[PDB]
Amino acid sequence: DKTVYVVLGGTSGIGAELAKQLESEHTIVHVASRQTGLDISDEKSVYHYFETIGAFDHLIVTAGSYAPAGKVVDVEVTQAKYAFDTKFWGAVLAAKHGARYLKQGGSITLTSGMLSRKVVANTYVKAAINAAIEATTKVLAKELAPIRVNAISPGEASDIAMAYLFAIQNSYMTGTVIDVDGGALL
Amino acid sequence: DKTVYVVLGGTSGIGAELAKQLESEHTIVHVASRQTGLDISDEKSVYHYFETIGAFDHLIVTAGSYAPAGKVVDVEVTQAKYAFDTKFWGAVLAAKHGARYLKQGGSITLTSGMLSRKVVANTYVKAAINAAIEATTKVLAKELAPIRVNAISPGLLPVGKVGEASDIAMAYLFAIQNSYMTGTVIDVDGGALLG
Amino acid sequence: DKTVYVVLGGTSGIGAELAKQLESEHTIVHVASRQTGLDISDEKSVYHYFETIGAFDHLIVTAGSYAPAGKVVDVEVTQAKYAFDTKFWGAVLAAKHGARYLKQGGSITLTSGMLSRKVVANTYVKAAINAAIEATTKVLAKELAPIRVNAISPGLTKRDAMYQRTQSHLPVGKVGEASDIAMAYLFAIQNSYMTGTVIDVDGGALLG
Amino acid sequence: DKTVYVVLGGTSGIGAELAKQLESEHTIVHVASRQTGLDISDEKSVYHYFETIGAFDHLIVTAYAPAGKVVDVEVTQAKYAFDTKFWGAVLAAKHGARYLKQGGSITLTSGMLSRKVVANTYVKAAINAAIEATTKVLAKELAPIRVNAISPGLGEASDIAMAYLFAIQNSYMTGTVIDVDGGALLG
Repeated sequence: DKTVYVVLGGTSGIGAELAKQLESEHTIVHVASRQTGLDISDEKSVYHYFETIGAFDHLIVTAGSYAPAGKVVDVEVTQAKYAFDTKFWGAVLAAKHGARYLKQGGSITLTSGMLSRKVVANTYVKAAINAAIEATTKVLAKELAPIRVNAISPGEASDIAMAYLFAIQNSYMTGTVIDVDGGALL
Repeated sequence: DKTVYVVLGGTSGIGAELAKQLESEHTIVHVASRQTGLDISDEKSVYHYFETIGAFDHLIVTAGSYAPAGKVVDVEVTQAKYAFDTKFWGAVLAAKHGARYLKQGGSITLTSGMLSRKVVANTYVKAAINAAIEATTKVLAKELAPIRVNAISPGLLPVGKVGEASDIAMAYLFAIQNSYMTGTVIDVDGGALLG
Repeated sequence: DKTVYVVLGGTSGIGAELAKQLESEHTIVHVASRQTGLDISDEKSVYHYFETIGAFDHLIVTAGSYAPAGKVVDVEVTQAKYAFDTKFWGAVLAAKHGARYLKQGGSITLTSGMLSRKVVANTYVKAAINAAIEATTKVLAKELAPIRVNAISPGLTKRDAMYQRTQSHLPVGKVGEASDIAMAYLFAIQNSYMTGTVIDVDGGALLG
Repeated sequence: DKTVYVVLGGTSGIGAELAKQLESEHTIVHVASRQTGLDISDEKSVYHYFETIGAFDHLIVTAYAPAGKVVDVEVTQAKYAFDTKFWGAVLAAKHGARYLKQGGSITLTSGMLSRKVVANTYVKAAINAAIEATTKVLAKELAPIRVNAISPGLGEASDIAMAYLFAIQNSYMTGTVIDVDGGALLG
């Protein structure tokens, strides 16, 4: 049939841009988010979503933009956990319930961020989330093989989107994190 | 004029061995854990605990031992989150509320684990927790300067033995005594990371 | 005008595959190696080459592939230094003398390899070289901005039983195809927001 | 009966400080370098040196590099720095290993620049990256001989020395790189 893509968080930002570049006559591109009635942080909602989608080829997760900023000593832990619930656990749930529907040659592309490795004050929540995502990405790449699992690590929306396509298209890549940060890590 | 230590999870395992070694004519060593009525995953408890301790010199967190093993697709997420609450958020809470009482020249030493970097099937909860601790360790180190913050990353082999508690404890003592070290992660894994 | 590519080591292997994919009617693809009279380990030979080419857009270095296998205690140091001279110092010489000729929006893409981080007995020369390449990539990326500098880090790429032995252990289930690796170069070349990065394409070998 | 230490680069700086801390009634501490006539970048010279030492327990290598942009630095100078620090370490490990007693170790020196990206420092960065990668292969090949690296920043010499001592004393540590950079890696 057609190659089916699922872009969670793909209603806006990078997600939307990627969805646009994926739209063709030979593909089906599902996008979902809080806007479309998917709470990626809620397991039953995530399970529901993938039940309505069925078998597809490539899963992309970009959801999770908010996080409380400030020093560890100041930042409210409840807000921090709420940040974790969406960007980290959201990805975990997505992989957990999406995986069984991936067709042969399928892939999962998660999203971390440079803050996983660039040490910046005020950003422990984002750094912790991203570091966890990158560790989980590699365990998944191992457990789910031959299903490929990679992460894009952002620092133009089209240049970021290009990295996802590359993850989706390269059949020899798995368990890797691709930095697209315009040299912020330097 | 004694140097004061707090070891969270210092009632057993690495913490207990480290607490013994820290005991001396010039030190006071407070140990706390579930056994002593401290729930490190609860902010109220942790906030109150440090209230009773007052100003001290070195904080060491070794607590949070359990995590549900298994594939990502199999592991119950609530259990995963619960493990996160204790080891990771426990360390965050300890640092968040412990930092205020640290005397000048003091330090915080956290515990991660080799699984943060050694990719092993069925260990995504520990891998994620440890990776998170190490990233947070470095942020803390930057924000708390001149207070030093480091992490010890224990392993279970090239060395031909399994790690003794005193070998791990030695790493903590090194972090505590070396005042030119902050924001580092000290591996003591018997070479397991070499795979 | 036409976009100009220089692929050092592009007369065979990964480089040859990449040169074929870059080949088109609106591009100019220069390939060179020992076969074409370029000794990338010899500074005056590298200087000569870029004088003949002049201004161009993208430099890709895949040159140098041999290194003595074995333990540190056994490997003849003189052979190690020779391998270093080609793959590492060759890349340094290519960037040093090629840089001034890169047009606006140009880039440099070097080649390391998984052995920079996958710890494998008997491979210290390759590991050392690749670790050196990747550290140098990032310093370059910083000194040459806005010229972009990145590095591709391939795993095993396509006796028959050795391939079967590998495939079985690789998460992807197959051994690298030359074009799988070349795709990564094309991505580094086309992505104007990527610099200072190392791109792993190793079929999951780094996972252990 | 005593424990024997060899510190290449031990006549000054970190090496000298470490040698001071290792000296005691129950140890023997050999120090060597250019100052004592040892040329660590010369294979024959390193080989012969260990002949004079014989069996021992712990080798420590703490043994300049041209600063400048990659486009500016003279490559023969860059190669000369590599000869002394990287290949010097390789030669020390290569010819000193067979002499190491049971429970012995090798501790090399890299530096934060292997991982802190700084303009004008490509030679040091490349050297320290090479060291840290070679360190881990060695730790794997030489097991159960332990092999670690100390990575200093641009600090107090005794604090750096403490890191070496820690590497030497911990029997459960091999293939690791210990940062004692005073927070410089944090940026």
